[PDB]
Amino acid sequence: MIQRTPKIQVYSRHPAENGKSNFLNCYVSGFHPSDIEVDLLKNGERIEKVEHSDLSFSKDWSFYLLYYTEFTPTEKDEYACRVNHVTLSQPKIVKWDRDM
Amino acid sequence: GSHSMRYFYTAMSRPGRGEPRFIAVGYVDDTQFVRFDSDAASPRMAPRAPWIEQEGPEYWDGETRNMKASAQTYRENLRIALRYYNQSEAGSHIIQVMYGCDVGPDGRLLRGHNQYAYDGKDYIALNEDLSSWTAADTAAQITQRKWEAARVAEQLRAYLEGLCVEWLRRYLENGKETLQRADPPKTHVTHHPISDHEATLRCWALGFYPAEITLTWQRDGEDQTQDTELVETRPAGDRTFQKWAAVVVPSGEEQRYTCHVQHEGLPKPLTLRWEP
Amino acid sequence: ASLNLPAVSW
Amino acid sequence: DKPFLSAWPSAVVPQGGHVTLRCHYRHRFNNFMLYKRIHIPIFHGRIFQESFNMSPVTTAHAGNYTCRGSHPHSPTGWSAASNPVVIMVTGNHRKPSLLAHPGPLVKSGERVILQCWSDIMFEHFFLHKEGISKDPSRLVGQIHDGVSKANFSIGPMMFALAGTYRCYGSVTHTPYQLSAPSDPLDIVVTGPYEKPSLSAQGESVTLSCSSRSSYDMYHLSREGGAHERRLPAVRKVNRTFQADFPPATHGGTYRCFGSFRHSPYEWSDPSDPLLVSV
Ligand SMILES: *[C@@H]1O[C@H](CO)[C@@H](O)[C@H](O)[C@H]1NC(C)=O
Ligand SMILES: *[C@@H]1O[C@H](CO)[C@@H](O)[C@H](O)[C@H]1NC(C)=O
Ligand SMILES: *[C@@H]1O[C@H](CO)[C@@H](O)[C@H](O)[C@H]1NC(C)=O
Repeated sequence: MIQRTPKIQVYSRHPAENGKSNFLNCYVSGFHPSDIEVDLLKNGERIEKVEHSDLSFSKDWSFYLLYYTEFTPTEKDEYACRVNHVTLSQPKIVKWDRDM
Repeated sequence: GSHSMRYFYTAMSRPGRGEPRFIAVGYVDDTQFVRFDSDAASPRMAPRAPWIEQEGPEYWDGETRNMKASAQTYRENLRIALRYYNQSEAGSHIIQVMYGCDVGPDGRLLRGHNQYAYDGKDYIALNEDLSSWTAADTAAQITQRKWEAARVAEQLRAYLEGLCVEWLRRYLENGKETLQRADPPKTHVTHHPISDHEATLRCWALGFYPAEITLTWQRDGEDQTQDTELVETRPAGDRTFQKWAAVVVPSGEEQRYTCHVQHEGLPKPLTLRWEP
Repeated sequence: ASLNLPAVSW
Repeated sequence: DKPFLSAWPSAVVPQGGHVTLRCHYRHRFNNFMLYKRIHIPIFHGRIFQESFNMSPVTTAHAGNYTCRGSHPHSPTGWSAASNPVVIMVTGNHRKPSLLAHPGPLVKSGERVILQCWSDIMFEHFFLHKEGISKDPSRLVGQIHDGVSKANFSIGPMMFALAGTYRCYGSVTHTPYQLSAPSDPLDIVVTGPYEKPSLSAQGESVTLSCSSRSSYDMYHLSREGGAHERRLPAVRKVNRTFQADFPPATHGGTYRCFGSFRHSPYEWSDPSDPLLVSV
């Protein structure tokens, strides 16, 4: 039927300062159907203890979810979000950028 | 000022991958306050905002009873939809339901909602009169005929004009300090070169509640709606929201651009510019 | 508080 | 780290039928081993690649299964034990009987007893709604006056509980087999669809069942009778939907019900009763 691929944003809860604890967020939205795999990565490696919000959806019926984990950003560590969905043949990786 | 309550149901068939699943969440404005998941270890309506915990055991009993009944109903509606659409029992399908009420600042009902979808497409919806249906296809026209015979609209209207508004008013008082106090955005503008001849100006709005906001760029006073990149408003994770808008500007023309913000927590609209 | 939906089928 | 084990089309399956076990794990119908001891696999560790197809089903297929999915890059090489799936193989002898108390027409929101009974002294009875994936409900058989019987409660009644039920007796030599299925019992829910009107309507007097609701079918029943008559609803020019049921008619008390096509187990509330004379 009508399958919609997820939009992805990776970002911090608060402005990022190196050495200061924070939350790393991966917001996935606009997708259908609802099954989705989201992991937060540190230098390509899956971070454990990631939580996510309860499945909900927007007025156009597409689904959205927030995945998040506590972390302390450093200069040498690269963070990213990895998302797989029926519409994607391989997971999509979106790097975290301080500016956007 | 104005407020809404909404419930959102998702019922999913997943043959061979799991049991038919029913999940429901409830919101006041942009704040989720309850959840139910048929896949959870102990399925029950459960609190997701601290102010709902002042409801007592009888409340949670009745909410759980409602959710278990709807889970039973929508598991079977998935089977019925398969036959309406001549679809295979091997495929995965989804029903979604939404309903709720909108009230104005005086607390009076402004509109009620009840909509249904199958596989992400409108199926049937209660009209704004709260007494008639709009069916999207021939299958939903069967459903419409059944729901007319069962006077479903009358029961939706009774809820939407009564208990929906009464409970929303109650929650708004129980969680007043978070539900009725707007958190204004914190705003700033960043600059990042894209070459020796162009750069990005990005206007940020952070930590605001509720989620509705207008964030625009102007050039010499006129709005750059065509050349503005807006991200979807996104949750911070702490019940606030974030958004940014960016424009690509020629080198040395930064002073021509201004960012403009309007939000419930901002008593006057805001103008921002970038300076090095 | 949720609505105890009319137990009706599609 | 638990796979999802499932039986298809049904875990309750007759001898000579077919059932397939699949073990969904790591977003695949993975390679798996089956267990019945969760620390030692069956079939000498046979690793099923995609699906165990038991066909034709034999009584040797009856049992309580779990699976573990292949996890090559893991400490133990395998997953935790899945959810269990009990394959119940139904038999060909000693069929019990199934009947509803007070009857198979059940008002929306109310309860009904599905009584499974036999002259055979079954230790247990099982109740299974045709086509559901849940384990058959089990009750001890109670002996009284040369019959063994169990009272299954169904309700509060709504459309998902309506339809065809079977019951079964236990089998003495294994908990995973059942007797031959009872003859089917159809449970019909009445309501919440609005009741029709029933009334005596070159003219001939008929019992007419009518409504402004667009029922497809009307059902006419007489108190103390057994045969329900059914007629298609006809669109009249008044915008009503009506069926006209015709010296051979029994006098007595009648009621009628509307229903929708292909939903034969959901009827409206009953019309008010109508006394028919002569
Ligand atoms: C099947 O086995 C599981 C444990 O593996 C047990 O919990 C369950 O009750 C069993 N079911 C039946 C019907 O024997
Ligand atoms: C089952 O119910 C019937 C009537 O519904 C009653 O006569 C019988 O005694 C009951 N038996 C048990 C074991 O409850
Ligand atoms: C529909 O036609 C019947 C004729 O049998 C009549 O009795 C009935 O009043 C009509 N409906 C209405 C709403 O008048």
